[PDB]
Formats: sequence, structure tokens, C-alpha cells
Amino acid sequence: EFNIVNMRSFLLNSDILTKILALKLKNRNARVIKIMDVILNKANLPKINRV
Amino acid sequence: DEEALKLKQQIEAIPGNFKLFKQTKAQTQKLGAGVEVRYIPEQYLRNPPSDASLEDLMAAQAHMGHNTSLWNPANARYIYGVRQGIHIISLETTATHLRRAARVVEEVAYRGGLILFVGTRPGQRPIVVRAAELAKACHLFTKWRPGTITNREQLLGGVPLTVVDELDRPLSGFEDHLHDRRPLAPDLVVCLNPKENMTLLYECSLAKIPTIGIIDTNTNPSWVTYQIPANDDSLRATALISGVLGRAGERGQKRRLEAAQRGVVTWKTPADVQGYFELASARAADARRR
Amino acid sequence: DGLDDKGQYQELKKRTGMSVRQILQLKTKKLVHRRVVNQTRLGKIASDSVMVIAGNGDGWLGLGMAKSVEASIAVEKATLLAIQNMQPIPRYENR
Amino acid sequence: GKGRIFQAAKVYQRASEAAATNIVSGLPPRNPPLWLKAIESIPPAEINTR
Amino acid sequence: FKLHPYARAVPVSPSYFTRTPRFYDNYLSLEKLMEEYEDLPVIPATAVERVAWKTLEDIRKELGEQVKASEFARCLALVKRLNSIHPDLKPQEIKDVLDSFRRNVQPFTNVAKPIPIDQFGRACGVGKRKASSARAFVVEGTGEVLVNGKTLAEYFGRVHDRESAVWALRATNRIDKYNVWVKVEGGGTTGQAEAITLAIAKALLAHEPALKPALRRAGCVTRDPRKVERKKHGHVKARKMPTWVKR
RNA sequence: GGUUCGUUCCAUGGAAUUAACGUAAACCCUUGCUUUAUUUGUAAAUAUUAUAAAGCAGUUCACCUUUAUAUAGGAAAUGAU
Ligand SMILES: [Mg+2]
Ligand SMILES: [Mg+2]
Ligand SMILES: [Mg+2]
Ligand SMILES: [Mg+2]
Ligand SMILES: [Mg+2]
Repeated sequence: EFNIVNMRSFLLNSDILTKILALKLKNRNARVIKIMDVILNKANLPKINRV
Repeated sequence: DEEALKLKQQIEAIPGNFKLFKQTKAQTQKLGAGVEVRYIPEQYLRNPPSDASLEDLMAAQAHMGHNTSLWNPANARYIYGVRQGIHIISLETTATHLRRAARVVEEVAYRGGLILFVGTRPGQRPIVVRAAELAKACHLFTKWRPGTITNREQLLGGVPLTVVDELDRPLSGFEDHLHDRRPLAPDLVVCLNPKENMTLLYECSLAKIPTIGIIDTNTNPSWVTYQIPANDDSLRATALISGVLGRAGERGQKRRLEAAQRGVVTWKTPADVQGYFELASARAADARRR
Repeated sequence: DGLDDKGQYQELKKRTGMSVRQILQLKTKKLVHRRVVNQTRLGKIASDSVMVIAGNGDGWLGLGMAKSVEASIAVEKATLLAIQNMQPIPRYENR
Repeated sequence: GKGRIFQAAKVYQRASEAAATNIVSGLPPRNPPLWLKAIESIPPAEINTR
Repeated sequence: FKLHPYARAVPVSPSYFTRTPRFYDNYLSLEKLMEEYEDLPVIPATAVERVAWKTLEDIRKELGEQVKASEFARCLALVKRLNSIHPDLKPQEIKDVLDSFRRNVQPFTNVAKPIPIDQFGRACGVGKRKASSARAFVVEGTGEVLVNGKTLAEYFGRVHDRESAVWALRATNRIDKYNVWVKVEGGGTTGQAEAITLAIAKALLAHEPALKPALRRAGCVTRDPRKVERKKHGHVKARKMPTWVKR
């Protein structure tokens, strides 16, 4: 039996995140340092009170 | 065991004795003769003076400079002479520089400016807090955190703000603006000890903010915009100086509010808020279009 | 308008208070690019120090300096640090 | 020469020049700080003169 | 329905540029109540009922600020001062503001169950030492002690272990007033002996609870927690290591 | 400059405010107690070994001493536990 879970964003799972980033970096012309910043900028974190 | 219970009925008498004692203090007191009370320690806070005379400045030890050796030779333009091994600041130079500063505090408060009274010393907390209430300004009675002006984005990040109007009442509709807006900076800093906190004053110079300070005989006068040559080590002189400046702001805030009830705003919208206006209609322009 | 989705100009958009489309209309240029090195307990640490000038072209100019381990991060720092340090430069007859 | 350079006696001059023209040429300058018009006619006093 | 033509940002609190805005706003309030209500009488420090005020960590959390320890110590003195005011004469405002500083924490209660006495008068104590688990049934008797159905001399061939087993009765001088029927399991000779010591002590305290101070000084109430350490990889034993060759 | 097992905590500095990793915390075994369960384990039993799920517990209280009054420390078989 299958319990496929549909994810809204690709950052909520480590498996899907490392595979997407790997396909992007497979190109010889891929800007490594730039593709990582594009992903982090898409990762929204909730505001918090440090104290 | 009554020896331990005899303290209860004594406590039950405190309300009665206090009431009767207070009543007795109203009749008999002041019977003998009338006293000419011409000085109370806490008079610069309960009712600070509108202006300071040569006698008020001298009575408050505002002319006591530091030792002759511990002096900044640049600030010798205000020294009257030497006596008791100290430099005597000219009383007339202090009154003139004080009135001029009181004019700056009034105009800045009259134009809707944000003032910041800064006194950082053991007993300068009640003085600065009182002056801020009169002028409707902000106070600071602790060590100035370096970077609160040049690095306000981080320090004053979570502190809440509000948007007001002519009559200083909140305006609903700027919620989205109070999250992208960057923190505020004082339009006029009134320091009561420029010798101690030079990190605050330098930031104001870097940030193009006017400043007012009490320049003692050993303080560098080039640190503030408007100097008030006087004794900053005397807690009685600081209360008078700050008291006069507090009344100035109060008198300025009154004119501003009196002019707003007549539909005469004495200030235009700040540049940051002004920008958020044209963008607001820009977003609404799409509604009319689509 | 999708111009700045990296979040780099957002903070600068608050200090300067002007659209992102206008920040790109400025004349920026990387003048100096040094390769400094610092000896530490873990060996040399080589950094790039870059100075960038930002100018409007009609009497405004700003100088910004920054450094980082990556030559790209250093140029972005000076760019934003140079656009917020702009000052009006007086000029006779605008020439 | 260790000490820093304090330009507090020129805040009005510096601040006024920064508000004369807009960074984005062709547009009117934005409203200046609320204190620019408060000390308009109250210049500092001459200091550091023996 | 659009925005007002004139508008400007203004700080909500006057202590906008301070280190901890929210804290000073509450501290200055106390100072304001300490100037107008200072003429009211005071109660001696020995007559004011005790109160558990909040700690520096509790205030740091609710306010979300990194309050300074020294600045908070001087603020707590105000609360203690405003608390000494006569209750009847104490105003309503001081009462409420003083309730926000009370620490309403309740520690967990873990009370041990008392060892009962059987209908026949036998109390069961339990003791353990490093592998063992003793169960001594103490009753009023002539001093007969049986361990696992055998006499003390038939089970412990070492007189040192016999005395340690009944040390509780020996230190209190009650060997000739109780009959002990013990049943031990696991452990060695001494390990079982030390376990029987703690078992009889607990069982003895069920009959005469006032002997605990004496058994305390005799060392028959403490549960020795020492245990054989495990062997660790890379080591020959728990601590011993193999020969280290420099070259 | 003190303190702490510890960049721990407090104070302070004419520059600081913060983030991540390690540290710390927490986790596993063990110690005392509480509740649940009683077979294949326990002599009996009104339930006390064992078995194993969850929860609580410490330097906590008491005593002594204590700097700048801010942070605390000492005592170790004859205070409690
Ligand atoms: Mg002085
Ligand atoms: Mg072994
Ligand atoms: Mg520090
Ligand atoms: Mg069975
Ligand atoms: Mg058990």
C-alpha cells in the first residue's frame, strides 16, 4: 500500500533538497556558490525572540 | 505568649494613629510663624524654572570648574578666573549658552522632532526622566550601547513604533510600513555628561544629528553642536540645566499642538514615510486599472 | 518586479529609501582589488579587499570598502556600502 | 592625531547640502529632517579660539 | 479612506533607546509609586509575611530582555519596600503591581511509602549492594537470625560479614530483641552481607522509627551506589589500557 | 578586575550588537522513590525480590562564611536526605 505525501515546498525534505541541488550542479557551467544562495533565499524561517 | 501578640493590636493602631496623626499635623503645624522657605532640594523636579538667572546658576554650583591642571585649554573662552585651585566658569557665559540651547530644544520640539535627554550618572536618573516627560521625549540613564544610531537596524530591530498625526494620535493603515521601516534616530540629543559618553556624541556627528552638552572645564567643546559651559559634576546644576531644557520642550510641544487644532501643521511628512505614500497609490493604481 | 529576488538591496532600500530600479541606474565600478593574507594558527587566510565607487552622474559620489574570502561577496558588500555613503560633491558649472 | 574628527559644528551645513538635490536626478528632493528648519537661524558659536 | 496626508513615526515607549525598554518602563513605574506612597507607614521586617518573589531568570523570559542582575537587584528592593506598607493602608494599585512579581512555582512532591507491619508483627525491609536484593523479616524475638534457611555461621564463613549483616541491631544494642529471617539473592559474600545491613535497618525502623539518627551515624541507612564498571572497547578493562608503543 | 568544572556568571571598556558548529543541555546504563503490570519469574501473603513502561529527585533544604554589595563559596562518618 502507498501513502504518497505531496510536499508543497522542496525545502521541507532533505532527500528532495540534496537531489535538486545535485542536478543543478551537474552542469559544467553551473555556478556552485550562486546556486546555494538561491536556495537559502527561498528558505523562510519564522521570526523568533532570541531571549 | 501575649508578648508576641502585643505587636498585633499595635499594628491595628497604625491606621488609627496615622489618621489622627495626620489630622493633628494640619492644625498645630504652621502656627508659630511663617517660614520663608527659599530652597528645597527637590525643587528642580517638582517645578523647574522656565529660565535660569545668575543667582540660580551660582546657587547650583554651576560655576565650579575642575582643577586648574585638569583643563582643556581650548575651552578657556568661558573661564572667568581661578580660585580655590579650580577654574571658575563665567556665570554670564552659562546663562547665555543655556538660553540659546533652550531655544534649540523648543524649535526642534515645535517642528515635531524627536528629542533624547541623556544623563548617565549614579543620581541622574530622576532628572532625565522628569525632563523627558515635560518635553514628551525619550530618556537614557544607562550606558549607551555603541551602535544604536549607526547600527540601529540590528539593535533597535524588534522595538515597536507607531504612526501619529497632527494632534499626535495613532493612524491606522501603516501596519505594513511598520515592518519594513528602519528604526528611528533622535533629532536632538541633550547630553548631561559629554565627557563620559563620547561614543554617543561621535555617532551623532557621523549621523548628522545636532547635540547639546554641558561642557565642563576639562571637556572638549568640539564634541557637541551647542555647548553649555557649566559644572556637570554637581547633581544640583544638572537638574537646573535639564529642568530649563525640559520646560523649553514643553513650551514647544504646546505651540505645535495649539497650531494643529487650527489646521496649521508645523512640519511636513518625513522622507521615509513620504516614500511609502507614492508607493501606496501605485499599488492602488492597479486596482483602478484591473 | 523580479529584479532583486536575492534580498541584497532590501536593507539598502530602507537606508536610502528609493526603488530597486533606481539603484541599478547608478554608475558602479570596482577600482581596487587587493589579495590580502593573514597568518593564523590554522595557516594562511587569504582575503580579497575591494573598493567600489557608486555615483549618480550629476554630483553624487560614494566610496565603499569591504573584504571577504570570496571575491564575489566582497564586491557586493562594497557596492551596498558605497551606495549608502554617497555625498553631494560641489562642482563648478557642473563640469 | 589619534583622536577622531568631530564634525558636529557642521551638521546643518552638511545635512542641508544632502537635502538640496536628490540622488535620482530629475526628481524633486525629498523632505529634509525635521530639525533642519528648527536650527535654521541658530548657528553655533565660535569655539577653540584662545 | 486612504492614508492621512500628515504622518510621522514616533516611538511607543519613552525608553526606546535604552538597553531593555520593557524592563525600565516597569521599573520607572515602581519609582513613581515609591514617591507618592512613601508617606504611608511601614511594618517591621519580622511581621511581614514571607513572599516568594520572581528571580532574574523569570523576568528575563517574560520581558524578552537581557535584564542586568545589578539593575534588577535594586528593582527588587523597591518591591520589598512597597510590600512592607500596612495592608489596610496599602492602596489598590500597589497591590496589583506587586502580584506580578510573585513566583507561583510549586516543586514536585515525592514522599516515600511507610513500611507497614504484618498482622503477625513482621516488617519487611529491602536492601541491595552491587548485585544483591535482601529481604529481612524482623519480629520481636530472642535474637535468632536465619539467612536463606541457614544460621549466620553456616552461611557466612567470615565473621566480618556476620557482624556487617546485623550491624544495625548491634549498633543500637538490640540483637537480643528481634528475630530476623532473611532471604538474599545474587551477589557475593560481602555484597550480600552489606545488603542485609540496609534491609534490617529499614525493617528495624518500622518498629522503632526513633533509631534513624543512630543508624545514620552507624552507616546502615546509606545505600552504597558503587557498581562494577563496564569494559570499554580499546581497553583491557574498564580503565586499564594496553601497552602503548612509542616507536 | 573577580568568579566558575567551564568564554560559566557578574562588573566594566573613548565600540560594540548578534548568528552557526563544538561546549553546555538532553540522551543510554546505573542509584532512591512513586504509579502501572504478576507469567514462563517470586516460600507465604493483605505484595516485599525480580521483570520494565512512565514520572519525580540534589547541593534541594539547614548551618557557617561572603568581594565592588553585583555574581557566590565553604564544610564531607556524628544537620536533614
Ligand atoms: Mg566634570
Ligand atoms: Mg572485574
Ligand atoms: Mg563585551
Ligand atoms: Mg505461573
Ligand atoms: Mg522494583
